[PDB]
Amino acid sequence: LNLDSIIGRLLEVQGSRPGKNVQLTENEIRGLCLKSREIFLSQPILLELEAPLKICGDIHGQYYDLLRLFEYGGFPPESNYLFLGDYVDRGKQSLETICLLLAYKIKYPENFFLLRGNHECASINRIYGFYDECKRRYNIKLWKTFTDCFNCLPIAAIVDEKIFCCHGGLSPDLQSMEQIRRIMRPTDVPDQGLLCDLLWSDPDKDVQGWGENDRGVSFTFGAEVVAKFLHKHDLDLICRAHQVVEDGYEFFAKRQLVTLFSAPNYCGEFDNAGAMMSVDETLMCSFQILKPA
Ligand SMILES: */C=C/C(=C/C(=O)C[C@H](C)C[C@@H](C)CC[C@H](O)[C@H](C)C(=O)C[C@@H](O)[C@H](C)[C@@H](C)OC(=O)C[C@@H](O)/C(C(=O)O)=C(\C)C(=O)O)CC
Ligand SMILES: [Cl-]
Ligand SMILES: [Cl-]
Ligand SMILES: [Cl-]
Ligand SMILES: [Mn+2]
Ligand SMILES: [Mn+2]
Repeated sequence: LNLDSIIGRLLEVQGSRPGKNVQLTENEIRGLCLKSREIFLSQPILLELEAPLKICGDIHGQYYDLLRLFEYGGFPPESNYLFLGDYVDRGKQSLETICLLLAYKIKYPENFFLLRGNHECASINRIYGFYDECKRRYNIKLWKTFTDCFNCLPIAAIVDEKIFCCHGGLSPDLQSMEQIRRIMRPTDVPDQGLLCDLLWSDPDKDVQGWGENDRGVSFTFGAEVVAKFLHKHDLDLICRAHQVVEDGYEFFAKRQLVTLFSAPNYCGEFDNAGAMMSVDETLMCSFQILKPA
């Protein structure tokens, strides 16, 4: 596995007009999946990380916006990174996006971290773009290889015992952190339960307790659910993604929860910005932003 040649070819399109492809070989991508799969399984499903680090939200195959994020925050390993999921679907270059993230995960396994989003489930990315991109530019056998790799991704992370990070949000079945550590890998994403909620649920300011979710799966939760959860587990903040927001970041429940979305001009329809959160040594949060077109 010529990791440096793979990374060099991926960063080579820096400065080009967005849309230009990086077509790695079939065997190189297969090696990225298998090797990163081993590292995911060797590390806990509930990561315990330390600040300072940068946290990014949804990317959704917007590869040149991912390159802009590294230009703003520093290419690895100049800064520690935690991504919250949703690397494929919706966008035009899911392949370049996930390949660079897997390559960086292999080269810097203890300074680069990737969480699982709801689009890292096979039933979702079969419909919303990644399957068609794999079938067109490679083959469906490689798509299954990606799927086997996604099945081993960690699902949550706690930064310095104070910031709880996951893709979606909280769960009515989440009573102990040990419930997350007991989840065995590899695994598919069920249509209900704790693992489903951590990848699907959303906060809602017009809901008391647990409500229904407009996505057709999981639940919504209100501000008091967040406050009680933080107090019970001695936490300061819940950091999640999952929802496109106009400013790229959006606080909730008196700045006790923050939503991160790192894909500006989301799939050509929205005029949103993309945000990346910077956590310093004292856990103070600031933002670097890709402003909309
Ligand atoms: C792992 C496999 C698996 C998945 C399931 O659980 C399937 C569930 C039971 C049923 C399917 C039909 C749910 C699919 C969702 O409805 C889709 C993915 C969805 O969320 C569309 C989204 O637009 C909903 C409808 C919308 C109300 O939410 C938003 O607007 C959020 C917005 O940020 C967003 C997004 O999806 O992130 C947008 C605008 C987007 O569509 O890209 C088990 C079988
Ligand atoms: Cl509530
Ligand atoms: Cl900025
Ligand atoms: Cl500006
Ligand atoms: Mn999502
Ligand atoms: Mn998303």
